Amino acid sequence: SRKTYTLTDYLKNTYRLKLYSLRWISDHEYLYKQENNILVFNAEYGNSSVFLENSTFDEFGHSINDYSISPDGQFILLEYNYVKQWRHSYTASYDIYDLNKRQLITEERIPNNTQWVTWSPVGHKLAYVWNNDIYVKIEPNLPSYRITWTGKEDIIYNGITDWVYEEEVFSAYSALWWSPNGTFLAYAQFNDTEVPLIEYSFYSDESLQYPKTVRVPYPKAGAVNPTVKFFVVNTDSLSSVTNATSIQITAPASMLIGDHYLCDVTWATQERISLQWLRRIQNYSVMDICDYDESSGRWNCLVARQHIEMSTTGWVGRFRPSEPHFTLDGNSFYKIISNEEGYRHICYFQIDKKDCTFITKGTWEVIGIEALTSDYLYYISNEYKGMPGGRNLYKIQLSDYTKVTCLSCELNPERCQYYSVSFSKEAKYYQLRCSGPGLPLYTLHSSVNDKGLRVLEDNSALDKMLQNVQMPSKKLDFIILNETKFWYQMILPPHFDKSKKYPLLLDVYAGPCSQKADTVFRLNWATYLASTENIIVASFDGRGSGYQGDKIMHAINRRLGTFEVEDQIEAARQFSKMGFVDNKRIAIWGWSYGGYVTSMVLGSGSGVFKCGIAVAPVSRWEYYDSVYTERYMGLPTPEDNLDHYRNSTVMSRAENFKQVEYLLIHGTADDNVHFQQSAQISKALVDVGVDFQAMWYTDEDHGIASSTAHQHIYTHMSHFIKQCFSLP
Amino acid sequence: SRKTYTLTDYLKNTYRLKLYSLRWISDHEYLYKQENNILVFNAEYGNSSVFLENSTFDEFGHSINDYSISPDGQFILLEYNYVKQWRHSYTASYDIYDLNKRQLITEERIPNNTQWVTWSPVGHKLAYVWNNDIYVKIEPNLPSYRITWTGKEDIIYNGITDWVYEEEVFSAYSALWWSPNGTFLAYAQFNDTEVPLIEYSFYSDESLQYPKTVRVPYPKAGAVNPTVKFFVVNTDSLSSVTNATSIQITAPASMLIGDHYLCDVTWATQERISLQWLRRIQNYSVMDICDYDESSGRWNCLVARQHIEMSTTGWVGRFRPSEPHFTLDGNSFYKIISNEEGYRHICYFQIDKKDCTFITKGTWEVIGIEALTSDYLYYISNEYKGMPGGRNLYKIQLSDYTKVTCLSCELNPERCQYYSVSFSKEAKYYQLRCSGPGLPLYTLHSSVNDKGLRVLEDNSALDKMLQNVQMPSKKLDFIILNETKFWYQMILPPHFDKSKKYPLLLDVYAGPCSQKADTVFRLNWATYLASTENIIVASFDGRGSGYQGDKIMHAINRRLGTFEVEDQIEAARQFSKMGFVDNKRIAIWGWSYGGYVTSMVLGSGSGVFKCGIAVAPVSRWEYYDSVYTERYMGLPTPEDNLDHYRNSTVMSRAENFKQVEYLLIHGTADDNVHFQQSAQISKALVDVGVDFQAMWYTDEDHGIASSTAHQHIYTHMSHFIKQCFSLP
Ligand SMILES: COc1ccc(N2CC[C@H](N)[C@H](c3cccc(C)c3)C2)cc1OC
Ligand SMILES: COc1ccc(N2CC[C@H](N)[C@H](c3cccc(C)c3)C2)cc1OC
Ligand SMILES: *[C@@H]1O[C@H](CO)[C@@H](O)[C@H](O)[C@H]1NC(C)=O
Ligand SMILES: *[C@@H]1O[C@H](CO)[C@@H](O)[C@H](O)[C@H]1NC(C)=O
Ligand SMILES: *[C@@H]1O[C@H](CO)[C@@H](O)[C@H](O)[C@H]1NC(C)=O
Ligand SMILES: *[C@H]1O[C@H](CO)[C@@H](O)[C@H](O)[C@H]1NC(C)=O
Repeated sequence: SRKTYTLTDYLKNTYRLKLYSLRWISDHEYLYKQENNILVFNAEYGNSSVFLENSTFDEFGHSINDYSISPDGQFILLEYNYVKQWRHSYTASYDIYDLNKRQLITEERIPNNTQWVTWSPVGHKLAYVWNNDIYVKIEPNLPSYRITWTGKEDIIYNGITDWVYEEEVFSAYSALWWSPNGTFLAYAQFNDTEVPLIEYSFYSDESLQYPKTVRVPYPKAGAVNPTVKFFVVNTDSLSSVTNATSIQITAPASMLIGDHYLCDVTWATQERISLQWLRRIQNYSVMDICDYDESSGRWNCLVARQHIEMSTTGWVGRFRPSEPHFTLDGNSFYKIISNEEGYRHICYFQIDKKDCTFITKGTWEVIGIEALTSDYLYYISNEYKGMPGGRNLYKIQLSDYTKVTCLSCELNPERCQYYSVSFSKEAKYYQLRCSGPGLPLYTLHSSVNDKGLRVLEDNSALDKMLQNVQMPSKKLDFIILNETKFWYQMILPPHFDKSKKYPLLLDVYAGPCSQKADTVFRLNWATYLASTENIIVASFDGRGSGYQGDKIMHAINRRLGTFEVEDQIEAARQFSKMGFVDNKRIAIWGWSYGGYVTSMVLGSGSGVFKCGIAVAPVSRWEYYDSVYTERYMGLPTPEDNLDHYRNSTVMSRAENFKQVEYLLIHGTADDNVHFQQSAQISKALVDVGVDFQAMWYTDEDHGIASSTAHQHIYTHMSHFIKQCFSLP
Repeated sequence: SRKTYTLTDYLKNTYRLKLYSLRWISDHEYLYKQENNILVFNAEYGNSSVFLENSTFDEFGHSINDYSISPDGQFILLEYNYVKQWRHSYTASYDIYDLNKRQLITEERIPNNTQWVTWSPVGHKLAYVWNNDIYVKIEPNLPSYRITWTGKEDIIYNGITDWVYEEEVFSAYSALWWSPNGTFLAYAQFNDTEVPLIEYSFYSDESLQYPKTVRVPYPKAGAVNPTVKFFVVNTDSLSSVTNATSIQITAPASMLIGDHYLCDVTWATQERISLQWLRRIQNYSVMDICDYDESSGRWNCLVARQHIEMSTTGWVGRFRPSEPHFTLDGNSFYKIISNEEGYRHICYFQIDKKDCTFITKGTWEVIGIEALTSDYLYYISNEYKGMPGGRNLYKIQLSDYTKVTCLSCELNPERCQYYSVSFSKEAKYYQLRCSGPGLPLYTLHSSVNDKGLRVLEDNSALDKMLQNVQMPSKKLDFIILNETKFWYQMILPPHFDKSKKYPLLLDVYAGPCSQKADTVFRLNWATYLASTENIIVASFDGRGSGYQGDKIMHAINRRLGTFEVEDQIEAARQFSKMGFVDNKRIAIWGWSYGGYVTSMVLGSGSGVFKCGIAVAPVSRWEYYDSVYTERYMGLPTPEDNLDHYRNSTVMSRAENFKQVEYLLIHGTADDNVHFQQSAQISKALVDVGVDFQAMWYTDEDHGIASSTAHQHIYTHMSHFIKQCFSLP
């Protein structure tokens, strides 16, 4: 189509995908920002209005970064002075504006450097975290109420996660939890006291004479973990003459035996809380169900309703114990479990009863549970057409499980195989957002009798543009290795010719429970290599990958750097055989777990790879964190799994890089995979005298994501593959 | 048709340069190790006796790093467990061997981890420093007495120097100096209590889980500096029970008004010390002369006896103020002073007089005073043939200063033009080492009639071998810039063909008072690029280089990054306009100051260079140490030189790097020139979208010196250069 998808295009975002992030405020209303206007839409009639103008906050004085309107549209929250921290954490300054007046509140302002703020899910209450301590405001313009006093930088964490808990448990800086009533604030408290500190330089502005030493409590594999406690406080009982009484919930006796984690917090009623707990060795979780006791002010967790999950083949859950979805009354829940055959399905649990009944069964898995009315449970799975790369909305009749209706399979079979959904409060309606293989297609429906109300976004604008570009095409078959199908994808060059011979970059992640072979439509770096460089970028989902059941996913257990590695090689050795790939020119790249694998791949003696880039890789498991690593690897002790911690380093293969061209990249200020692991790689490559190219990004963290640095890495990498391939 | 000088040859040191290290013991004998024996030789008749048999300590249990024998006979020190700190500093363990018995001393040993040890200049007394505190041994089997009790790690330094003093002041760990008697023991104290700390990671063996943060007190340009007191102890009054009395020597009033350094300590007679102090603004220097008072037990430095050095032109001395050589009676001394015409020549000062008398004059400079007698002074200059880049030994009779003989000039004018020298006590004999342009020659001579005696080592072994390889030849000549001669050398490929058009590598250092163009014979990396890769490696001494008088050296005063850079460019251009250098292939590289300049050049826009390599550069003067930088730049305050400190950063020039190909190398443990510096450069080159090559070296320091890192960095640099030049 004459023009080509270009490196600058990718880097400078010539072609933006349109989205439709709506926020539901009820059973039949969502909020939507249009450029800078905030609009409320009626889902039923499609009619809408200006809720808040883009102009309303012009004489405010600080660039506004986000809003958060109270769940009664009474007050709006204004987030400014945003300073980022790790992957979710940050600090920000806040203001509360009253919507029934033309007025910001002057009195008792939320203080600067707030680590976290949140409305109640009803009315206009606030919890915030300032200096690792929890505060509470009934009324926006009232003195706040302190709830903790134990907080201490880097040592005591009240209502907020420490590093491990942010990245590897809760996927959230948040460790607060309102009861639906807004009555009860529940919260976690972490004790980071004897957690060793990762240390590294941050150089900052040129003007900074001496570089600063950044120090973060970070348990690497085998070190001391943070400890956790749980508490529930009662907001309606708060006195300002008196201190507040948290009530400690303690953990199941069978957890206190040794180290453990609080992994899941789900409220169930106005008065019932569900806590989950994971043993340090992550194959034993225990759910507890705790009820308020209006007479004694206590919380009680009866053993009778305690439940247990324990993996016998690997670890519990995909990355953790599943979320349990609770039927309205509070006496039953559904939650995804590994069935007896290894596949993950919806399971039905009744509070004081034994076992659970499974409502779904088969050679596919459920991805998640999305909503629960009284007649139906709604859920996403990968059942359709046996595509583990796919995702679709399903609906189950509760009074007969066998009655399932695929709400999404058939709406657009050619453009659509990957969905996600956003149910309205009480599930009267839902936004369906398709993600490929064609352009993102945002629709809106009603559960009643599933009636397609309205298209909300179709990317027509982008669809017109992309017609001028000689786009790559995406292939998505699978190979057989033993008797098993493992899936792979190929981003193919325009005017593809299976007669010709093409360079192949093997794009890897391949960590535990990964999926790099899907139907999602993506505009990215691989999009460029293919369109402009006629380079076949393949990916492959082999042993240890997700969504195909424990036999594949758990093949990797206590054994990283083994199967996942070999199998990438294998996939290549297959691709090679195929008539359109020139084997003298096969490459491999990867970031995070992916960069780990690539390096291991290159140091394997395979013969199959000319070159590869590896980006901020892991090099030795003892360097990466406890919660993630030990989930997969056990403990680095002689009596547990030390041997294999030592068999699976990048360092011990070093000699083999003699036979390949290697580019290794790391951001100095990566709090996640520390520069250490790359630093150790280079030293070994040095000790043994092997040439390789390098690049550090002073101050860049794990993302290497600042717009300037981001452009730099893809440029550098683009030159490297272009040169490694003989590309002019 | 012979083989060629190859990277291997260089890296594995195939062709070795044999040496003749000796230590004069008296005016007639000297020590020498020969097949691991320690021998004493007679200078007069050639004959040698075995001082320490190679056999002894075959059974010591430890490998011995160095030995050291009492001046007066009877003991030898054994140095084992050496652990390198900085450039001169290190830690080790010691045993004493009593020569009048097959016996090591058992009792009262020197402690492990000792910081410094010294015999006194006569007898067998020991002065040692351990945990920053000074200890003295009257006999080696007796308990030592303790002199200082104040030493505290990274804070108070008794008898050893700290980082700046070590690196920039005494080129030494030792901050100890005995009287010639061995009666007194003067030592300096350093107080780094408020000196800021540079910190960087050390990653250690891949088995170290958590990176160690190294903290080194290191005053950066304009930072708080260490302070120094100075002391002298009578070692002939020591008591087993009552602490030792260190008499303090106070700096002069005109150093005590602001920050200052102690920068030279010479004993004159048994009872007289010479101290040179130096203001922090290195403009102004005082020498103080202190006699001992038999009655008072105190030390007095008569004011009227002070000797002041100024400079309007730059700083005092080549790198620090110069060293006084005293007459036997200690009422006069000779010392290298820059003269009226800017040239460094020899001056005769009388203690209780105030001016001096120049004893040499000319359009050449004195490099060093080598030996003084009742009759003769001996020195080294670059007078011969007006070749500032060569060195000869000369001789003045003191009864007539015009009566001057050269002693080395005519030994072999084709072979030898770069001497150093080594005189027995009372300059009765001397050893001459010629370092080029031929293979080094080591001779022994008689002072009486300046007669030839014996050839020590003549490297005839190397000569045999070199006859089998295609060695590059050297051109050492000059060019004219604004009516001034400036010198360069070229390392020319064999069978040089002036009508062919060779590629040029510019080898730069160019720091204040450097000299890259000279008559010495090196077997190095230039050798290989010339002999194998047919690359002219050329060096050039532009403005700010030394040994040619102050007009050239001080041109750079207060303005580094400027003329030394223009003048490097200019050189390259004139190398262009020679019919043997192809201008499309001009590279440049350097280390330390070499890299600052390489970097500054590459980013000047001259577009006269295709590519360069900067190894551990400075990048902003505010990052480098106070003593060095402020010598040539003054302070980085707005009242001083802040403006220029800013004008002269690598960073300001990131844009031009678009033109050139860059390769930024640095080790991560660089205590000297901190990684910070290169980190800031690449952050600049990223901020503005310039591709470039880089290479960190894990845990290496400024000299990237370890066997594996040395072999590597040179490999890497060779790939980059050959490819820069279309050389396969
Ligand atoms: C929100 O986007 C996320 C969240 C988590 C996330 N991972 C969380 C679990 C692991 N920490 C994972 C990872 C990062 C770095 C190295 C390794 C081995 C694994 C990274 C990745 C990610 O996008 C790539
Ligand atoms: C023995 O070899 C030495 C000794 C000292 C020495 N210098 C000591 C004085 C200065 N610190 C000098 C220097 C200037 C600028 C930058 C750097 C890193 C070093 C380096 C250099 C050197 O070889 C190059
Ligand atoms: C945190 O833990 C340490 C020891 O692990 C303990 O001494 C300290 O008091 C604890 N603090 C709190 C408030 O939990
Ligand atoms: C050299 O020989 C003479 C005569 O025997 C002797 O006195 C002298 O000690 C010898 N020199 C050495 C090195 O011992
Ligand atoms: C010194 O080191 C040795 C080990 O080499 C040890 O036996 C000795 O006790 C140490 N301590 C002393 C004597 O300072
Ligand atoms: C030590 O000296 C002897 C004879 O003096 C020499 O021949 C031998 O090779 C040497 N051996 C050692 C221990 O180096």
